Amino acid sequence: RPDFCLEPPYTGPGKARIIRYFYNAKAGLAQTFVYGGIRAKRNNFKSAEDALRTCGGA
Repeated sequence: RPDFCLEPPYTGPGKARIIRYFYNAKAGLAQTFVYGGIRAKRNNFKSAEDALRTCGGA
């Protein structure tokens, strides 16, 4: 699994409130979180399906 997949979600320093997805490795599912619009970490997807294809595991 890529190393970032186990990291908590990162809103970042931006003031926007955009709904993104992170891989929740303990649930084994994607979850939404609020993203501030800049300086993303890599556990940050535009869709559940992208989160699972990247981080769901072989």
